[PDB]
Amino acid sequence: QIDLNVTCRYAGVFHVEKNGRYSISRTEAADLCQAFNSTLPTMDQMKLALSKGFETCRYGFIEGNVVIPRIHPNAICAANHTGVYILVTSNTSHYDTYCFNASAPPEEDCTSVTDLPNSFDGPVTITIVNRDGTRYSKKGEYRTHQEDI
Repeated sequence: QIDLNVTCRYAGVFHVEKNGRYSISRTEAADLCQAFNSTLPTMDQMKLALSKGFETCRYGFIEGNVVIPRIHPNAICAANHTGVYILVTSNTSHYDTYCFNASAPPEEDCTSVTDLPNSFDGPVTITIVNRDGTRYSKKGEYRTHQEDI
Protein backbone atom coordinates (compact mmCIF):
# COMPACT_ATOMS: atom_id res chain seq x y z
CA GLN A 1 0.00 0.00 0.00
CA ILE A 2 1.39 3.44 -1.02
CA ASP A 3 0.00 6.76 0.20
CA LEU A 4 1.10 9.81 -1.89
CA ASN A 5 0.31 13.13 -0.19
CA VAL A 6 0.10 16.07 -2.55
CA THR A 7 -0.02 19.81 -2.12
CA CYS A 8 -1.70 22.41 -4.24
CA ARG A 9 -0.01 23.13 -7.53
CA TYR A 10 1.72 26.49 -7.96
CA ALA A 11 2.60 27.40 -11.53
CA GLY A 12 2.27 23.64 -12.06
CA VAL A 13 4.73 22.73 -9.27
CA PHE A 14 3.69 20.46 -6.34
CA HIS A 15 5.12 18.50 -3.39
CA VAL A 16 4.69 14.75 -3.05
CA GLU A 17 5.28 12.93 0.26
CA LYS A 18 5.41 9.15 -0.08
CA ASN A 19 4.25 7.44 3.15
CA GLY A 20 6.92 8.24 5.70
CA ARG A 21 8.51 11.63 5.33
CA TYR A 22 11.77 11.43 3.33
CA SER A 23 11.59 7.93 1.89
CA ILE A 24 12.09 8.56 -1.83
CA SER A 25 15.23 8.12 -3.96
CA ARG A 26 16.22 10.26 -6.96
CA THR A 27 15.25 7.49 -9.36
CA GLU A 28 11.94 6.90 -7.59
CA ALA A 29 11.18 10.64 -7.64
CA ALA A 30 11.55 10.69 -11.44
CA ASP A 31 9.33 7.59 -11.79
CA LEU A 32 6.72 9.06 -9.47
CA CYS A 33 6.50 12.40 -11.28
CA GLN A 34 6.21 10.41 -14.47
CA ALA A 35 3.13 8.66 -13.03
CA PHE A 36 1.59 12.13 -12.61
CA ASN A 37 2.44 13.04 -16.26
CA SER A 38 4.87 15.50 -14.67
CA THR A 39 8.62 15.96 -14.53
CA LEU A 40 11.11 16.83 -11.78
CA PRO A 41 11.07 20.69 -11.83
CA THR A 42 13.89 22.81 -13.20
CA MET A 43 15.19 25.50 -10.78
CA ASP A 44 13.48 28.22 -12.87
CA GLN A 45 10.07 26.59 -12.62
CA MET A 46 10.65 26.16 -8.90
CA LYS A 47 11.58 29.87 -8.59
CA LEU A 48 8.34 30.75 -10.39
CA ALA A 49 6.27 28.42 -8.19
CA LEU A 50 7.77 30.15 -5.15
CA SER A 51 6.92 33.67 -6.34
CA LYS A 52 3.22 32.68 -6.64
CA GLY A 53 3.13 31.52 -3.01
CA PHE A 54 4.68 28.06 -2.95
CA GLU A 55 6.46 27.11 0.24
CA THR A 56 6.86 23.79 2.11
CA CYS A 57 8.74 22.69 5.21
CA ARG A 58 10.14 19.60 3.50
CA TYR A 59 13.27 18.93 1.40
CA GLY A 60 12.66 17.38 -2.00
CA PHE A 61 14.12 16.55 -5.38
CA ILE A 62 14.15 18.81 -8.34
CA GLU A 63 16.13 18.31 -11.55
CA GLY A 64 19.75 18.31 -10.29
CA ASN A 65 19.34 19.30 -6.63
CA VAL A 66 17.47 18.87 -3.37
CA VAL A 67 15.67 22.01 -2.33
CA ILE A 68 13.04 23.55 -0.08
CA PRO A 69 11.08 26.62 -1.16
CA ARG A 70 10.70 29.26 1.59
CA ILE A 71 8.68 32.50 1.55
CA HIS A 72 8.32 33.16 5.30
CA PRO A 73 11.41 32.71 7.56
CA ASN A 74 11.09 29.76 10.00
CA ALA A 75 13.64 28.25 12.39
CA ILE A 76 12.76 24.58 11.68
CA CYS A 77 12.27 25.06 7.89
CA ALA A 78 15.67 25.75 6.30
CA ALA A 79 16.89 27.81 9.31
CA ASN A 80 15.18 31.09 8.35
CA HIS A 81 16.52 31.14 4.80
CA THR A 82 14.12 32.42 2.11
CA GLY A 83 14.00 31.67 -1.62
CA VAL A 84 14.64 28.28 -3.18
CA TYR A 85 17.16 26.94 -0.68
CA ILE A 86 19.50 24.29 -1.97
CA LEU A 87 20.47 21.42 0.34
CA VAL A 88 24.30 21.45 0.51
CA THR A 89 25.59 18.80 2.97
CA SER A 90 23.82 15.51 3.81
CA ASN A 91 24.95 11.91 4.46
CA THR A 92 21.77 10.41 3.09
CA SER A 93 19.90 10.00 -0.22
CA HIS A 94 16.19 9.87 0.60
CA TYR A 95 13.84 12.96 0.61
CA ASP A 96 10.41 13.92 -0.67
CA THR A 97 9.90 15.01 -4.26
CA TYR A 98 8.57 17.97 -6.22
CA CYS A 99 6.87 17.36 -9.55
CA PHE A 100 5.94 19.70 -12.42
CA ASN A 101 2.72 19.53 -14.45
CA ALA A 102 2.81 21.84 -17.47
CA SER A 103 -0.96 21.50 -17.99
CA ALA A 104 -1.86 22.93 -14.62
CA PRO A 105 -3.34 26.41 -14.15
CA PRO A 106 -0.68 29.16 -13.95
CA GLU A 107 -1.27 30.10 -10.30
CA GLU A 108 -2.48 28.22 -7.21
CA ASP A 109 -4.50 25.11 -8.08
CA CYS A 110 -5.77 23.77 -4.77
CA THR A 111 -8.45 21.64 -6.40
CA SER A 112 -8.08 17.91 -5.70
CA VAL A 113 -5.84 15.55 -7.70
CA THR A 114 -8.01 12.54 -8.67
CA ASP A 115 -5.73 10.24 -10.80
CA LEU A 116 -2.20 8.93 -11.26
CA PRO A 117 -2.73 9.10 -15.02
CA ASN A 118 0.48 7.46 -16.15
CA SER A 119 0.94 4.62 -13.64
CA PHE A 120 1.27 1.11 -15.09
CA ASP A 121 0.14 -2.46 -14.35
CA GLY A 122 1.19 -3.64 -10.89
CA PRO A 123 -0.01 -5.05 -7.53
CA VAL A 124 0.25 -1.98 -5.24
CA THR A 125 -2.80 -0.11 -3.91
CA ILE A 126 -1.70 3.45 -4.67
CA THR A 127 -3.73 6.09 -2.84
CA ILE A 128 -3.42 9.79 -3.70
CA VAL A 129 -4.12 11.89 -0.61
CA ASN A 130 -5.11 15.58 -0.89
CA ARG A 131 -4.67 18.05 2.01
CA ASP A 132 -8.46 18.43 2.34
CA GLY A 133 -8.46 14.64 2.88
CA THR A 134 -10.07 13.67 -0.45
CA ARG A 135 -8.73 10.38 -1.85
CA TYR A 136 -8.30 8.49 -5.10
CA SER A 137 -7.06 4.86 -5.21
CA LYS A 138 -5.79 2.46 -7.86
CA LYS A 139 -4.02 -0.86 -8.15
CA GLY A 140 -0.83 -0.47 -10.14
CA GLU A 141 2.84 0.46 -10.05
CA TYR A 142 5.12 3.42 -11.04
CA ARG A 143 8.65 2.35 -9.97
CA THR A 144 10.85 1.15 -12.84
CA HIS A 145 14.07 0.45 -10.87
CA GLN A 146 14.16 -2.91 -8.99
CA GLU A 147 16.29 -1.60 -6.09
CA ASP A 148 13.53 0.98 -5.49
CA ILE A 149 11.19 -2.05 -4.98
